[PDB]
Amino acid sequence: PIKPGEEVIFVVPINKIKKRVPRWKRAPRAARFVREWIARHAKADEVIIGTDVNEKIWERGAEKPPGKLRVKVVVEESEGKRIARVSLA
Amino acid sequence: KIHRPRRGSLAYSPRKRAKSIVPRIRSWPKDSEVRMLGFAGYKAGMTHILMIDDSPGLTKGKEIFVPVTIVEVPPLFVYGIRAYKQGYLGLETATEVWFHDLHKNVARRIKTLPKNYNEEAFQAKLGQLEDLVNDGEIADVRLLVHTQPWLIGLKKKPEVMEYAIGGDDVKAKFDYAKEKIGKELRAGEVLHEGELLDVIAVTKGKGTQGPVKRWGVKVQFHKAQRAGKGRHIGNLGPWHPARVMWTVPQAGQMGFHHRTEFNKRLIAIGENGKLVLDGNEIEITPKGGFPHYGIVRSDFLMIEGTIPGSFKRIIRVRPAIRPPKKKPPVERPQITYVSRESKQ
Amino acid sequence: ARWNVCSYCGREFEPGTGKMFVRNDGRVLFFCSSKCEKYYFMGRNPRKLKWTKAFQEARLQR
RNA sequence: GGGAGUAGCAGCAUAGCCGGGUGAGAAUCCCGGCCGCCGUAGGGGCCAGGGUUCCACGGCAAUGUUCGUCAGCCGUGGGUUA
RNA sequence: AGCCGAGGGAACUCGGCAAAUUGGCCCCGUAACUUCGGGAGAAGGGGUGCCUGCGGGUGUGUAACCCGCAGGUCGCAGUGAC
RNA sequence: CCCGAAAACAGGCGGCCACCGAGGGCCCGGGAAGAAGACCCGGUUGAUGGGGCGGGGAUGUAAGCGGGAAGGGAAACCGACCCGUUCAGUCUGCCGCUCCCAACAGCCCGAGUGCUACCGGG
Ligand SMILES: [Zn+2]
Repeated sequence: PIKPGEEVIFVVPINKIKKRVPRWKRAPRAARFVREWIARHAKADEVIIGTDVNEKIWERGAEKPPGKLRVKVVVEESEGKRIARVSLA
Repeated sequence: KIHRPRRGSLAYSPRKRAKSIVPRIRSWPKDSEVRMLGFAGYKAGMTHILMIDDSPGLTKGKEIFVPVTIVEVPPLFVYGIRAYKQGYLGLETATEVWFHDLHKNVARRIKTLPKNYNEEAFQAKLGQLEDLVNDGEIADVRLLVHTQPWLIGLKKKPEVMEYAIGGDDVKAKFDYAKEKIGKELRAGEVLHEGELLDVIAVTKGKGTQGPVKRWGVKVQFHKAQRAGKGRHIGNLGPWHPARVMWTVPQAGQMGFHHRTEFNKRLIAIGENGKLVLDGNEIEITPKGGFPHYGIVRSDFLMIEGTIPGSFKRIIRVRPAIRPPKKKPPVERPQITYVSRESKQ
Repeated sequence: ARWNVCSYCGREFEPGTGKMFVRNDGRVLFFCSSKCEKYYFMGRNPRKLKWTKAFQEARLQR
């Protein structure tokens, strides 16, 4: 895993889920893909996605999200479950 | 009445998914030379050569374009010997002897292997079988073999097969097998360049397809294309018999079938990914790598033409069962150019 | 097995590939690809394209 | 009763996402931001016709082609000045 | 419900059904026949972008609208989409 | 050549367990397979997906900076566009190398009994 307090950099591939969905649904699906991906790879029970990340996902409309995101992740412990917070790099 | 032939063949029915992805061999050819009658490998790619024509016909003596498929063939491991006697209706297995020292990874395929089974017990069982063969009770001897796909980093699970042996004398066959058990086999020790081969594999999968593609039926008139029946057939049959006939073309599984393809020429056997010309050694792997595959590193066959199957798939090879009288001669043909350029 | 040269881009292409276009007056042209054929017939000028050899020769002409 | 936990809940305007809140319970209710649709009409004004559907507070058994803490639904009180 | 399609170009079909082609503006030029009004946008052919400069009409006007010329330059394509 | 042990004489052989438990399935990372099911490969005794570094490819020479440009202007300057930097820049539903991140944790199904007629030796 990765230890809390640390600032980690992740590249998320959205190319993958492109062409699974129709063009007009690509950005809303990219959001869910980001959440699932970071949960898997940070071993978190919750993910909180920053508004800046959402805005970068939706910059060019619903049809054209970026192919590769670079994101910063910080994990915190509270009450057991791990919580990951995502920002832009 | 207008006459015409029917749409598709009835000789490959039912058109179903293959039972196994490893192909079985139903018939064997008659070869006097006491050798193992086939080999197995993995498909890698296609390219082309230019060469001086050796086959009969006009264009003999001329330079010609020839397409080629490459099959990667690492060495097989001979792990067993099996004996067959004559039953009431047909052949029946009598006895098998397995070798005692097997590779770890063979348990991924054969989950329950013997435990103690020492060299001494092995020699005792081979003696039992030798005496059985000398008695006169035995009609055929065959080899049991497995692939080694860990030498090329493709897999760890092997494929297990049974091959036949050429000739007539059961005792001579058994002596061959006793020599070969517990040792590696290489394709050069079995095949001859310039031979004609038959090739056996499971075809590329396409899933459920309709009758335009599956049977080659005509697309209907543009009025029907606007009525909703463009890619349908017209009718399922006459009033009497008051049932649908099995011969009427319908939709279903297309591809992933067992097929045998006759009379493909072996043109060259290579070594450690290299081929020898008059003077120099050249890598057959093209710039950038074979697509949906990588780099050929062990040993390979050139087979001219096309063969069934996807790229990373198991292919079985045997000598030709149905060849013509006017054959090409069994020597490697004179090659002038081999394509090494990128294939993507 | 000899290597022909492309009439549009000036590079060599391998045996068993490409095309020969024959004019009725007899002039023969060789093309490595559909790209080059199509550009030559629609009228793009290769002396301004830096992926051709005519560019190098015209730079010498500057 | 079987048909059947099936057809239909597509086609003429394909629209949601992130963060926060309420609440027993939130794809479907509220705030902010991003992204979108109409834009000589899907905006503004107003006859006939309808008759309280208008407003505030409180609710969710039924109605709403899904859910619902929402409502032209349910209850309690109000509201039309020449 | 829509987009493209090599080589052929109606061989399809009761029937070119459906689809394709043409398309705005300026200049040139325009058949038979005719109730002399038309036919007629007949047909058919050329041109059209950006930048730099010159000129004209009305007007008091380096206000505003409209009409011509020459040169340079990029692209497969300048009524470049509609 | 294709299908083919439900071929009711419902088969033969080698091996494992049994008379807790061999073995199987779900779950996980994937695709050469795929309407649901099924098939195939891998799971730290590991290169399965991703990242990074390289290779092979597609298009066609980025932004910035500098220098020119038909002409105009008292002049500082304007100017579509051209040349250099620059086979560049952008991209990759292909290959290779490398454990940097994730293939963690588990949850279900599972054969045990004899009667008499025996069969070949106890
Ligand atoms: Zn060329």
